[PDB]
Amino acid sequence: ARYGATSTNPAKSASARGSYLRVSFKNTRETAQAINGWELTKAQKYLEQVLDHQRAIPFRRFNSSIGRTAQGKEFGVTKARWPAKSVKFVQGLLQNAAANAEAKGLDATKLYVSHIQVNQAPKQRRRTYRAHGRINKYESSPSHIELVVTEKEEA
Amino acid sequence: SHRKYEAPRHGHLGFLPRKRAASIRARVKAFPKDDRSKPVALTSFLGYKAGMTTIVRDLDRPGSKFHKREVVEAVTVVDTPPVVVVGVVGYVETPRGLRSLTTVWAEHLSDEVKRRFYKNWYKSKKKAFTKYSAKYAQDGAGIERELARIKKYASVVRVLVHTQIRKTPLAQKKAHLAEIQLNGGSISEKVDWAREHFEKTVAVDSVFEQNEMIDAIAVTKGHGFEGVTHRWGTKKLPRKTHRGLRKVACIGAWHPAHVMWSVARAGQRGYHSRTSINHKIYRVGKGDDEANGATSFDRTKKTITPMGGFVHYGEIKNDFIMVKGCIPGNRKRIVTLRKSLYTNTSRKALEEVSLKWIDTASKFGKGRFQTPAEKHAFMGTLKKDL
RNA sequence: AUAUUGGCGAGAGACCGAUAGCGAACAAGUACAGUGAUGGAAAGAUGAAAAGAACUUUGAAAAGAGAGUGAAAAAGUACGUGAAAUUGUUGAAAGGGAAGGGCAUUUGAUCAGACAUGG
RNA sequence: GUCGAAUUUGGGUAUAGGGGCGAAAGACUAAUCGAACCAUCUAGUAGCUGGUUCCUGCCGAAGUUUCCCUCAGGAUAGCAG
RNA sequence: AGAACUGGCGAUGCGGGAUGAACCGAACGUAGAGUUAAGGUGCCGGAAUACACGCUCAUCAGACACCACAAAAGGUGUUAG
RNA sequence: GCCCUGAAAAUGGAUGGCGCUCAAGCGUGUUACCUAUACUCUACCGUCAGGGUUGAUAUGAUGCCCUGACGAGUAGGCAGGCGUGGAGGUCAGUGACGAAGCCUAGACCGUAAGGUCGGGUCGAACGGCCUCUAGUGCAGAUCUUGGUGGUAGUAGCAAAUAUUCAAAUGAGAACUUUGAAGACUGAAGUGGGGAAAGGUUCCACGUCAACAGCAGUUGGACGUGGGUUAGUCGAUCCUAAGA
RNA sequence: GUGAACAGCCUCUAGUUGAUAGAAUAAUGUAGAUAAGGGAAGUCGGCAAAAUAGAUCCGUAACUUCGGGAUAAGGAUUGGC
RNA sequence: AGAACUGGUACGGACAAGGGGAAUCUGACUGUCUAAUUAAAACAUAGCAUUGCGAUGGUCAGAAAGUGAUGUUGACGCAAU
RNA sequence: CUAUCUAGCGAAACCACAGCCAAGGGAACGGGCUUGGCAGAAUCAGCGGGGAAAGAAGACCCUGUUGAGCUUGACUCUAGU
RNA sequence: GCGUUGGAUUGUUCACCCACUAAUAGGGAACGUGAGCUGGGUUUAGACCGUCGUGAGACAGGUUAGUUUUACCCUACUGAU
RNA sequence: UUGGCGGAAAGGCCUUGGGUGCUUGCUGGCGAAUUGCAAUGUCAUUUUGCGUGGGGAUAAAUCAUUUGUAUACGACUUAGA
Ligand SMILES: [Mg+2]
Repeated sequence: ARYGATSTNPAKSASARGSYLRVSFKNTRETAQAINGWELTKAQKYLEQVLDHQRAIPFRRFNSSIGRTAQGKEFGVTKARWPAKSVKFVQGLLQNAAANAEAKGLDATKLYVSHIQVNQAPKQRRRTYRAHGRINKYESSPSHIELVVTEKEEA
Repeated sequence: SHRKYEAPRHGHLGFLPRKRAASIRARVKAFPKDDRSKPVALTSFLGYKAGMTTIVRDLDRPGSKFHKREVVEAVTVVDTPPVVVVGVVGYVETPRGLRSLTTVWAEHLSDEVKRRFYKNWYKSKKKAFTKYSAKYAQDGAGIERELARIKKYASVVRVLVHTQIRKTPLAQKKAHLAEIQLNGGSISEKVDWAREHFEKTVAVDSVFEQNEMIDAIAVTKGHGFEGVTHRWGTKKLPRKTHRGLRKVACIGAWHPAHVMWSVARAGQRGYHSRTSINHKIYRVGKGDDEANGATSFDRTKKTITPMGGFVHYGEIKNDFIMVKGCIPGNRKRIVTLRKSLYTNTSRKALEEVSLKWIDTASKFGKGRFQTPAEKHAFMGTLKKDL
């Protein structure tokens, strides 16, 4: 408990977390935003296709030097990619949430992702050896991911 | 600081920037001065460049070591089926330039052209000029009005024509559409000619004739990203140079403190627009003619098509223009053949040619025979046959 | 009677308060380095009490979501408070080769000072 | 380049810092050499370089004199509180 | 580069000289109203595209102290003597 | 006198710019107009000066009151104050019904150093006044120690010929095991043993958080165990340079 | 096995197939090749490259410390049966 | 070693494997050194020459010594250039 | 084989604040100031003009009442003899 | 507006000859241009000589050998979305 | 509503014929206050979301796949009911 800022009816909502996960903070940020406010199954379906290389994740912030793809066109963008490890972890969290929702008997068909937020876990430090007898840091930038699914309210 | 020796700059700054052309169909940017005293006629034509071959002819040029003597010249052949007229566009003069006021189109358009208006034909509903057509319903007015508007205002008049690309070996089904200025006389006469030709066909032999000098307009063959050396013809640096030697060593003096628009740099080479002038017509082919490729000296029955077929193109089954020398663009590419913006009197330009012989051996290797008939005569019987 | 930065036993301080105070408040002359003489750190704080999360559910698992314990989990053996740099998300706003500042006012937001006179 | 000897090389042993060792380059003596490494004397001295931490109020300079192994420094008088 | 007297800059903002340590004006608590300095008043820009007598036409005119240079020498250009 | 010739330099460019020709140019005259932290008059802050006033009569005599003048400032001198650790004294000061601390384009006082309040968070101590005392106030010192950015998902992860099909196992297989294929080291070995050195890395079972700069079910890794058998092989004895 | 051979090249025994991977094939590179005609004109300088090369038989200058120079130079030859 | 036959005249067919000549400066040669910018014409060298010394000695070591190197030596030797 | 594009993995240098010019003046060569030219999101590969780019408080020079290595009929000594 | 060259000797700029040619003008851009090259000359440390000096060393005298680092950032420029 | 004219960016202009409101050309009958002596007192035109009733119309582009006239990646150019 204690997620970031949410403004959603907790009674119509369910949520999931993952902490100290060894995936790229920057890549997974980019992909969390890719499905933000999405209806869960659209999200689910799309992420499955990004694995299949049929659509992609737009890279909007952590993105300089990244190649260009025709697949960014959809999202008005030139620079997108296919972050498998990120997609994969986000899927696990979506899956969990979805489980938690069923347990609360929320309507699977009304569910959209109402909150999704990656921030930065503590780094994991390894060493690289460099020319002239030096050492440099070779680190991991792990992620904390949290998200929330909620029932869309009706007319 | 005063460059030690002097040399001319590499490359022409009048052909910048050296980028990819906007369209693959290079634009006609000038049509000939109009002489409104003579029959309404097209001022250019559209074709597909098919390949090159070789000619022999006597030269006619008093005072040349080669007068009254055979010379042998490269030619290029461009596949030139008839062009169909499907619209007229009228232009007015303004203090801001020529401007189009309307376009009036033909009642019926073929799929070939209609296809040019779509990116996904297979799955479109092909609604292209379907409401426009109905403008013909009414005994005329809507159409007849706009024709009248072009007569009243309108200062220059172009027809819209397209290629019949299906009459051509090309895989491409989408035809090429273009405006061509009508130079024959009188604005009113122009639009009538145009009206009368809607949906009708126009052949090259009504535009161009033997001995004529004509211009070619075409996008040049692409080559992708080039280095400085081949892109600009900059000089190789010595073998000894560190970090590579296809460069220019000095990109600039210290001031102006900015690399300047005139130094040579790597980037795109090819796929540029070129208007190439002064290409003499050496043949106007008839497609119905089974002796296309023959001469009053070489009496044999043969078509212009090489043994084996034009490499990377196929056969020539239509009217065609044969032009001396060479032309920008590559095989398969659309070319606009434009008439001269001027009255050349060159002597070279006035000469009337007559071919004596047209090469027809295979261009797919060192071909030794002009016709299947000649080959069999030479080789005698094989193990296939009979 | 005098000396006494050592040793043993004691009483103290207008001394320092974990980057301070001895190098060491801790398995510190340790871990580690160096052939060697030598060099030599970092490192304290869940809670009154482990009551350290039974059980259910999702997951290959780590874990998540519930539940439960507790005065508190805005204390979960990453633990008291938990600043700054720097970061994610949310909300508002501006942005034709920097941004920031001064005097002034428009506009938006926000906050006031009133206080009492017969019914 | 040399490649059967003024050859190459293991281990053992000896030479120690104004000392060694040098078919001699001031070379080599544990990534150190025109004097090794370690600790202490040692917080070495510095007319030179850098920095020197809250606010407001009042007054407010000098780059000149004389003397100095004085000339990027002092003392002396002046100006200032 | 080096002296004399004074005034400055340095230690000092402000108004003018587009700009600018040193020129011109003028030295400074926080403000209101008025008036000026040096400098300006076609438009940029606050302020007469004001008034008056001349002079000047440059196929390289000219346009304001310090100040951002010009000379000898020539002209049947035009002016007045 | 004005004008013209005399009058040649390097990126494109400067009466400040536009542009101006009975001028918006040059000489001269006359009015009006614009505008500085300057001048004039007034309010307020402070500084300095002069003067009055506890004579009995509530609350500051280093006070209250009246009057005139003045205000630039580096180096630097002096003054009056703001703030911190601790000390004597005092408010019989605040506090678990919430101390201290922290956060807050919320509020109020002060020219300022600062002080005060609300709200949030928090959990055990703390403050005002008169004094005493200093290890007492940071932006800088290529300052010290720690922590963090942009750089950047970037440079890169290209020497040593080379891999492929299938099955098995597994949550998961480009990378494990088995099979098949294709190849390499080519006995001057990528074979089989040792010396120095390491010290358990050997073998088995289990097994992946970390480590093996992709991966991992694999390992020289992690956990738990097992293992080195001498009259004859060495040391041991001998002597060598030398100690 | 080839061959003068403990060379190079290919093999048997034994051992490996381990040194991120996928898709492309722009410039510029790093490493490996080739170029018509000319032939050092390039350049401080033939730097870099190229050319020669094993064996058999012929032949072999100046000079010389009489040992050399000398594989001097210059030529023919070379498989299979 | 010889001969006949044979081929797109090829045949040390891959691998392997000296370019040559005429001179000038310089060091005789083989050898040596600046580990990590200098391999050289620098150092060495054999050869030549000079110097000291007959041991109660020459040259060198040590604070000193019943101390030490040459010396298990003796001028065809040791030491110094 | 790289570069390039993709999955996984993921450093460093450097950083007052920043990043379009012309002229002017100015510590006499401006990204900033003054006057003009101008000026439109977000970007990819290349590039070597500029950032008087970046790497060790300048190797050269001078100053300092700062050294050290080395030499000598400088000054003052000393083992030895 | 447009051209202004090919060579011999020299590290050279310069100089000087040969030769072609329409002509073989002169200059600037941090004496343009080294994260563009090269490294021949200068100007560290090796070394020979001549002059100088008792010597260590010195020479604006000759001679030989002597490590050329980084772009992935901004801007500019080339091209590309 | 009858005719016409206007393409420089015409997008507006002139015209014919009636209908309808108003008519301050002129003569009457009413009304206005207290909004308290000024202060807030005439509504303009842009977009954009919704609301009703009528007329209307009934597509493509992108990804993926594919061509190679194209290409570093994007991009380009082809093909597919
Ligand atoms: Mg004057």
